[PDB]
Amino acid sequence: DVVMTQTPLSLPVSLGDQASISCRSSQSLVHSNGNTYLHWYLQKPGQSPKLLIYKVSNRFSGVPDRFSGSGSGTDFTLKISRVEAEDLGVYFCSQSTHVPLTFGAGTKLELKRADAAPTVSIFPPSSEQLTSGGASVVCFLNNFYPKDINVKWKIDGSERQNGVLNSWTDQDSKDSTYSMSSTLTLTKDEYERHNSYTCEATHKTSTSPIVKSFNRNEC
Amino acid sequence: EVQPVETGGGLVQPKGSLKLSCAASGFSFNTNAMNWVRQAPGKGLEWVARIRSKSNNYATYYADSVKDRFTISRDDSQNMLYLQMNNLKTEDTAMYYCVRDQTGTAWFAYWGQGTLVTVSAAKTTPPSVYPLAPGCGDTTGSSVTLGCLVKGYFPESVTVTWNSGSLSSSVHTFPALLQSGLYTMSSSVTVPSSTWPSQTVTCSVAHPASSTTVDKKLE
Repeated sequence: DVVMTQTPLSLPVSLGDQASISCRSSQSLVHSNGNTYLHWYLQKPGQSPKLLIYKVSNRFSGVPDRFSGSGSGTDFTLKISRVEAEDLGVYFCSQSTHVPLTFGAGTKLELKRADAAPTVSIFPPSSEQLTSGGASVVCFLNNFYPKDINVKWKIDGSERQNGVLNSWTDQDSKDSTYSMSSTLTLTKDEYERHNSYTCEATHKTSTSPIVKSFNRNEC
Repeated sequence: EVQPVETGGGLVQPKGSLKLSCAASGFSFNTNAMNWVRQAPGKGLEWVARIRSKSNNYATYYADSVKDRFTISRDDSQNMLYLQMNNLKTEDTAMYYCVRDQTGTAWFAYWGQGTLVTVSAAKTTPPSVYPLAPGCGDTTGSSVTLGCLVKGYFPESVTVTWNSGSLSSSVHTFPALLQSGLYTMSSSVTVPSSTWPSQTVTCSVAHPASSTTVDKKLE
């Protein structure tokens, strides 16, 4: 029942880099005999966890030898010597010393690549959508890097909202970019009640919100 | 090798019951120790429960979150593990994996494939497919981004195809997200202004679970 803090959360690495995932406890993971149980797993998008190392530093049958664990008591470390493609996954540390058995939130090993600006498109609510009296204002924040991005909604000058759905792609397996969908859902009625609708995003690549818009009674 | 095989789960309503089961046709199931680990759609891994050896009075341990609703059991004689889930919550939606334990390796060595559990007081509801065209947030570019809104359907299982006369992919399917008790998903294609408007983009959306096939036209 120990809180287990991983570091970092995202880790940009290049193929052949040396990655280092960190993991900490609130206690000490030392039993008496058997001794200090902490392990590492690798989950690949669409699979179960792969055991990599148990009890601080023992490889499992078949982990390539570029994976190492070290540490004692509080703070552990996973080194991954020449990061390859098949290493790219989520990394969890787990504590077997005390019941309940805890994990950390995981560290995503994601490909490294040059920053890139969001190509932001904006669509007003559809005709078929308004006969039904629903109003979806959606904007696609296509092909960016890195994933960290702040979107905001604005209705007539500036408001915020509540019917907001944000989906993100997995990293593009061709271009190493990410993408996002910001969707605002309003009643036909509230829609027909305001003119100016703005998705404005924030990225690393700018200190000026990427802004897009339409005015309703323009279409 | 010897994979834990899990079975059961599927759709079940909140408050429902369900019994999940691990087969591990593998050598010494009786002196081992067995656990269950879940992952809610997204998130990290969460330990459910473990049940000891014959040699420890089949002792038992549980996550707080499942204690008083879930009972883990096994029947050494057939070599099966059981997870008896009762008085379900939506937030019991997860992938359940039975983990092959080991004294001498250390906790969670072989994980099964998983068995998925969707706890929802819902039913079939066909996709509402809405076309997302450049209308009157201007006109601007050499390429132009279109989308399809696939709103409020259940269960998950959708399909976005795009009839484009080839002319560059640049397709992005953002993963479906629970808005309410139904799903919301989207898609963007990027075409050449060269040929669109003056041409076609079909957005074909399949839904096996309810035979639905809303295939929409953008113009």
